[PDB]
Amino acid sequence: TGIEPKVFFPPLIIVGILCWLTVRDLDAANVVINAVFSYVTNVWGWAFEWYMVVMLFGWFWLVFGPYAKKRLGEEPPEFSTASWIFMMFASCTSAAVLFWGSIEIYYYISTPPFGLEPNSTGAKELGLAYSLFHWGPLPWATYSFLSVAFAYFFFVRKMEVIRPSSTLVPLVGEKHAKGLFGTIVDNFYLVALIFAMGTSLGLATPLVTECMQWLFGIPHTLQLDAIIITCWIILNAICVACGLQKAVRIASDVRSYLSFLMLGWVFIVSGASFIMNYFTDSVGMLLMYLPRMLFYTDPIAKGGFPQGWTVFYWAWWVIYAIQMSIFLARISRGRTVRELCFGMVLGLTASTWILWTVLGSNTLLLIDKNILNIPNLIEQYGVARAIIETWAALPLSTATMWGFFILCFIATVTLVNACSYTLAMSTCREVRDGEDPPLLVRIGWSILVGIIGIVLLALGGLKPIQTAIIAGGCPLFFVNIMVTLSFIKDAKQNWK
Amino acid sequence: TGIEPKVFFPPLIIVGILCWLTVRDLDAANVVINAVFSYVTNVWGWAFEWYMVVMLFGWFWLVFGPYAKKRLGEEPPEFSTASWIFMMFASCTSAAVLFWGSIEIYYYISTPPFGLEPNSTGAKELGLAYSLFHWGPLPWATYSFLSVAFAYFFFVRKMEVIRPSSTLVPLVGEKHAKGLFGTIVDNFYLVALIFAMGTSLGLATPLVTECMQWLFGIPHTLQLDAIIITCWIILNAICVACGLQKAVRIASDVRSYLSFLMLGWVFIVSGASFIMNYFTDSVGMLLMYLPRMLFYTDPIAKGGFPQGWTVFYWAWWVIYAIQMSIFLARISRGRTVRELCFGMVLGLTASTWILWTVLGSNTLLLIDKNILNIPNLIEQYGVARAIIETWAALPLSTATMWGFFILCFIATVTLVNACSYTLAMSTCREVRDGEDPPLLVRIGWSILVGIIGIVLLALGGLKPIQTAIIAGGCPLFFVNIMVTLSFIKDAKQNWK
Amino acid sequence: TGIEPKVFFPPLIIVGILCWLTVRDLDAANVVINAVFSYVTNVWGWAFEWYMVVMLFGWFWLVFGPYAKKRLGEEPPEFSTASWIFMMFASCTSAAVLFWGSIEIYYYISTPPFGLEPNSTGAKELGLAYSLFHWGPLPWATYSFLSVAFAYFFFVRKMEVIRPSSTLVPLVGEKHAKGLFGTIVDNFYLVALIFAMGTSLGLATPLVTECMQWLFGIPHTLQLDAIIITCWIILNAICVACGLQKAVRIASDVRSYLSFLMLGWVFIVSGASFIMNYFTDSVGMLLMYLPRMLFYTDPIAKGGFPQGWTVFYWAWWVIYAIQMSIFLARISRGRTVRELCFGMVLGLTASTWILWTVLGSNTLLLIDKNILNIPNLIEQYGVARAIIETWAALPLSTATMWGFFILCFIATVTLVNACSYTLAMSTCREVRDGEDPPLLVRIGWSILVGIIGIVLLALGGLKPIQTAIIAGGCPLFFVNIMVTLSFIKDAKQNWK
Ligand SMILES: C[N+](C)(C)CCCC(=O)O
Ligand SMILES: C[N+](C)(C)CCCC(=O)O
Ligand SMILES: C[N+](C)(C)CCCC(=O)O
Ligand SMILES: C[N+](C)(C)CCCC(=O)O
Ligand SMILES: C[N+](C)(C)CCCC(=O)O
Ligand SMILES: C[N+](C)(C)CCCC(=O)O
Repeated sequence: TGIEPKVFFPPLIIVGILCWLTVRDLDAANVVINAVFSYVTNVWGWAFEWYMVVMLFGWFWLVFGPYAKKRLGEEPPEFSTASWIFMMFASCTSAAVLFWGSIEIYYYISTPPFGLEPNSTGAKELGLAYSLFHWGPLPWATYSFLSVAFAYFFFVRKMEVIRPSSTLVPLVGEKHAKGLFGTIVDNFYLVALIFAMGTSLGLATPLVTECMQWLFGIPHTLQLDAIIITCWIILNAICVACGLQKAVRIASDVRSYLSFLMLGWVFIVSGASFIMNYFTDSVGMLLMYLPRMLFYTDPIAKGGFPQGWTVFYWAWWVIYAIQMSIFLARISRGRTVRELCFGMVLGLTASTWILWTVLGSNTLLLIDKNILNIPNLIEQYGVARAIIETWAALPLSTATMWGFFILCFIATVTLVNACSYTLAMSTCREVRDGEDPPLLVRIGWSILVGIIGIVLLALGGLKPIQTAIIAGGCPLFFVNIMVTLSFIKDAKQNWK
Repeated sequence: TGIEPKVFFPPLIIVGILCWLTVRDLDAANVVINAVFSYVTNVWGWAFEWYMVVMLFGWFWLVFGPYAKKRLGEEPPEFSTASWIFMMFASCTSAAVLFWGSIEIYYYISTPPFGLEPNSTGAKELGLAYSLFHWGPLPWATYSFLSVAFAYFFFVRKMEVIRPSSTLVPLVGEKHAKGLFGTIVDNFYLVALIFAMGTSLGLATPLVTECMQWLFGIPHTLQLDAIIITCWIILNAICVACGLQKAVRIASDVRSYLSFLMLGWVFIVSGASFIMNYFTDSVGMLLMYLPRMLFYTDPIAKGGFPQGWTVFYWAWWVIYAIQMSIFLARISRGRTVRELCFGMVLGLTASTWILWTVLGSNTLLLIDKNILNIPNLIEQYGVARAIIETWAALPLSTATMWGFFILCFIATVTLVNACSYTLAMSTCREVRDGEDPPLLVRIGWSILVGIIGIVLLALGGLKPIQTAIIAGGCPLFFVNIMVTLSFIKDAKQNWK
Repeated sequence: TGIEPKVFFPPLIIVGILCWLTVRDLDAANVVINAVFSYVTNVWGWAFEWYMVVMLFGWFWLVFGPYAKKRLGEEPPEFSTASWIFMMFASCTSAAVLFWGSIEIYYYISTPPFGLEPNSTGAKELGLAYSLFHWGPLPWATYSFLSVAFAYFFFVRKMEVIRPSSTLVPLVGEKHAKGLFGTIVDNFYLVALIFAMGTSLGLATPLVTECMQWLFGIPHTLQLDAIIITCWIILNAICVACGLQKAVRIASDVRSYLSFLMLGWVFIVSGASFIMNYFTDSVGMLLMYLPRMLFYTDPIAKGGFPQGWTVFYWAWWVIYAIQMSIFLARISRGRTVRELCFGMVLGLTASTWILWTVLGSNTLLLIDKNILNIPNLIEQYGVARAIIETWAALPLSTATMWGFFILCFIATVTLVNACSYTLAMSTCREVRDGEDPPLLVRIGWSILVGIIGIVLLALGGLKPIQTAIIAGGCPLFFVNIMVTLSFIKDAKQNWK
């Protein structure tokens, strides 16, 4: 069970150097950060939207295409169509998603798009529609093209696939893919992916620690955000070093149910009728503004909206793009290309749309109640403090806050455990899929990830987080397109 | 020729009790009325829109579906494709439609949607588009699914169908349909339908009596609106008690022609060029605002627009839904599922679109002329007074007003004659279709209907009218869905 | 090589009389002009939009229709699919297009549509989108129906076609088409076409002479605009009287390359990033406003926008409609109906969109720089003066202005040479296609065309130009429809 170096070291080095250089000087890093962010987005952000817009076109090409009816492997599907869907529905709930779900509608209102007056009933009607855009069917649809390529590689070519290059053979020649070309590709990929995993952890953390501080009293400090990234890593090490994963799967489920439960709670207490009317009104907005939004760059007013939200989000999506499609691919053996397009979108969107319309209309009602001053809270304490204030403003606050705490807790564990497996896996040679990798390489990464998060938690602000991501997405833009093209050259000749 | 009691009495009783309870105390009723209206619409109005939205989706499923090419019975179609269409075109003209057609554009402008400044060129450009939405293809389309089910029941299953339950066997078992389940269903149905029939009569009446007052001088009073509901009933009794229906069909035609004639008059005098430019400009609005409107609930501004117009309409549509689909079904034997979807929509919309856009641009021009003060007219006299003032503001006023008067007149007769047949019919056992029912049961209902109308004419305002309807639509929401589902279970196994 | 009189004289006479009557009194003509313009557009302009809307529908009927896969002649296509496309791409660049491309975005901002505040960031974001509408795929698409009819006449019926009537046989009987019916048709056609050709020349001219004045110093006067219309005609006469056309084709190419070159220049110097972001943002606008715009008549605010821009442009399109479709038809032998629809649109739009988004974002940036006062320039000197100021505001102004000068120059030559051939051609009997017509009839027309242009250059303003066109478009409305219907009757029976 080797530790291939061409895919182990370049990551580790690069993450360390940059992570180090950043800890050295925070003030200066932040200046660099803000330089990068603004460049990429203001100069290039349009290419991101066009990416998503193409991928969308081709969800259609898949659905009304020639490979439309093609079956994804001969065998029958090893899941009940309902089990399958629920499996998608249940993947979507991350720690970090609770973060955005809870706050993003606020900024949508605070500083709106399309030159809208803030906190205007108008920027409010439009608030949730923008959620439904950024986490709607429209974005999920883009995944279907790679979800089908990985599906087809997996079963129609019975290919073994661990890293991005291992699919590239047809596009570039077994020569270059086995070579360094594929090694650079697998490295850029990994590095980008690492940052993402970290920034995700960085969102998760303050939610967990602000919760503790709320229930307990323990000041949310940095020496405490890092305390808990180590617990996570320790706790991780223990679970994996004990082959305890059997029970980790059982906790993951406890997580899914808790989150439906919670979402369900926030729904009924906050006022379904409203939520329904608001969700409805919102769908028509989405439907009518969709095209405007798909391509929004606000080039005259130069308000940052598209760049800071869409272009930031689109790019996060471009990163996690492969990790999911691979997952959508496995849970989906033996279905038809079209079966899958219609399924993943219907499924996932159900999940995403519920969340963001529940939490958002909660935190929106809170806004029209003046229960809490969200802006003054963010100002003096930081985003997460506010987020928790919007959960705690709820009836039976203490219990409600226990649910969230646990939820965020067991969720982040899941997350960590997950990043480590996948990371260790793409960095070890001669390892069968479904097999547990070397404990040292595994827990090893979990520390490097947890290290990234604090460095971002340290740098302070969201600008680090989003630069991290926007940067990440830049290589993956072409990685993704590459895999996609690869999948195409190799089905033009074999599928038929 | 029996009088089945399970479908005769529960109606009669319930209509009487409620009608009685309402006459007892008007002030208090109106308080109840306004309570119901606001509850249903503000809490539930969204589910109505979703209803229509689904049914729409499924006009597509019909058109690009599997039953797409299926023929609706083996025999050829007993109508010229042009006769057919004209038959649809000719059905749309009711008394009450003249009412809405004439006034509704005013309120759109007076109090507009989307936070628009009133009487702003802007709320004006959008005025007619909102007509074209509310009576466009989009709403007709929804009927196609039930129009096909009744078509299929009628011919592909050679089933005999008089009341909603008689279709339900497949969904619920011959047991329950024959039973009381189907009896409750047929009762809610009827009761709802009665109220509608009445409120329609309540719209018609003041148009007829305000016309009289204009031509003659006879004060439009309540003791006079009721005089005329009795004439209608008397006149009805005579026509039916004489088997005179042969000539009623001839008068119905005189009606259709008179209304094309009128519409045509108003068109050319008022200024075609404009009407064309306006109609055009309006179509694009409709086309671009369509999605916004489909789902509009105005949940932040809480202006009543969607709830008071759309939700009120939509629900009227859900009531008359079955009565028409059955009619579209019969006039349409031997056509293809798709032949019918494309036809009814094309046909009907032609009819509806012309009307509104004519009467509305008339009454719109009147508005930009300050010929008359519509608002002050409504204030001191009631809506209908204004409506008539917009007809009489026309050239050759007196003749013009004769045309309308007659039109409204012979039209309402038609209406009454119609409600009575249908009502008596769904309330008598062992009666073949196409056959004249018992004169007592027939004329009997015509009095109960005419009774409802005055009670509403009595209660004063539109709020009674729209509550009536919005209430009606509530059961029929599920009745309609039920029939629809029934039609589906039973084609999944028999059509093939 | 005869000079058929039925198609030579009525033109010549009519153009002369009207041209004469206009020179007699300019002040009065202009009063007539402005009378016509406002009548046609305000009363009828809607019918133009409807025209374009139908033809669009039927690009779909072609694409998803029955003639979808039909091949346009048996033989294979005598062009490389890339040669083909480039041939379309290369046709679009006229002199007159440089004019509109350069200025039109200004007025879109100066006086905007949809009740927009002028020079508002808002009327600006929407500026270019309106370009993308007026010269987008949407307008090209309308040509495909006639492009296919001429294609089919040419190869599927091996018919010989010189004038509009020669296609009409099936619609009207060889009797009437050979007759005068077809002679009136061919006359209205021609006359309309002449004016267009002229007004095009009238746009070209002041661009050429304002360039001279910029590089040289020679005052742009009227006695100079006419100097150069005679040079063009002289220069024309020489080239054609020498059978020199071999080298004219070579100069035409030099033109295409120069214009790509120029467009490319303006692109990179002005700031691609922006241009990209702006082009993007603009596509979404187009996509979302599309329906509103398709049918815009602004009937309440009665701002002239639709009538003065769309209805004017639409009508220009209705004239050149046949001349192009015939050309698209020839360059396209042996392709499939659908091959063509997808091809012409993709092709042409590529061309048009690039132009107008480059020149317009240049002239837009100039606006937000206050480099030049475009309004005050138009006021004291006339449109063209401004246009040139926006080219000359560019880096390396003098060379830049040489490129444009040459471009406009060799372009207008091409134009003139072209109008003369075609005109002489449709006015001479017994002349094979591909054959050079009589030098007297040829150069003869070039003087009559150049005469029209000055008469317009004389009358001053754009109102003459656009009335010219709008008037032209009126017969061609039905000519076009006629050809189209003819093509239909004759494929219903022969293609199969
Ligand atoms: C700062 N942040 C990320 C909370 C919102 C930024 C919105 C924008 O880019 O204009
Ligand atoms: C980037 N993120 C986490 C907001 C969404 C990534 C897509 C996914 O969750 O599968
Ligand atoms: C008053 N009425 C019923 C005629 C119009 C109501 C408009 C609304 O729903 O707010
Ligand atoms: C309810 N109403 C009258 C507005 C439309 C009912 C449909 C129909 O008349 O067939
Ligand atoms: C005058 N012109 C042609 C430059 C712009 C006219 C715009 C309009 O018709 O309102
Ligand atoms: C009207 N015009 C000349 C600007 C466009 C004519 C269509 C074409 O370029 O073929």
